Amino acid sequence: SMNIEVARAARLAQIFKEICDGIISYRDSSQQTLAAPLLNLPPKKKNADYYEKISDPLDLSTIEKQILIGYYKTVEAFDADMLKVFRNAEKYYGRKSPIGRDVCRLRKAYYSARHEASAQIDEIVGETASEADSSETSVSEKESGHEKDDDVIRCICGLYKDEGLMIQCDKCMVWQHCDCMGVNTDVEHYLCEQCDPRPVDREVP
Amino acid sequence: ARTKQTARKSTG
Ligand SMILES: [Zn+2]
Ligand SMILES: [Zn+2]
Repeated sequence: SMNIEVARAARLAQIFKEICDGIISYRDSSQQTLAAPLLNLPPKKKNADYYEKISDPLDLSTIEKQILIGYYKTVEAFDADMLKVFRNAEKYYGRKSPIGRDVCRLRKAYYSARHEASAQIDEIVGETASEADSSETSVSEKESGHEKDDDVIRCICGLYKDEGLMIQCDKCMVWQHCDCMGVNTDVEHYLCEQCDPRPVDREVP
Repeated sequence: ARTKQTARKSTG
């Protein structure tokens, strides 16, 4: 049977291949592959701590292979994987920019090629995948609303008041009380019941 | 992730 969905998936697949190819083997004038620290997972044996917090470090050379197998299908998941390796790079390697300037350069050429490939995506996917040319590295829409400060309360309580103990959504940078959400104030990368609702299967019949 | 423990945290 004919499916536009499988045509779109395979279309973008070989096309992602183009873009990710430029990034994987992106070289400076001295012929250095800047994406090297991201394209290869590190020796697992001497990194329990690393993989404890970063339980999903990811690997570009593997993402590449996963592109051709048509696992991502659309750009949604594709763009996720790329922005993931860059962000965890900047996260644990150092303060905030360790290899940052190196992989952010890749990221810049990534968005450039993203912008480039937006042509075909337009003809294939359309506008349901939007443009995704809003810069940044964290979120794409960023705002996606009206307000979203660091000091803003957002709990199911509805009080909008900074009382008791509460943690911060890594993406919203909003405050949610620990007792309500079922937290232990131990979360390093907590996400809210919106961005990524974490399901806790506590002995549910 | 930052953790608030009552908005006021005056220590002295
Ligand atoms: Zn609450
Ligand atoms: Zn959130």
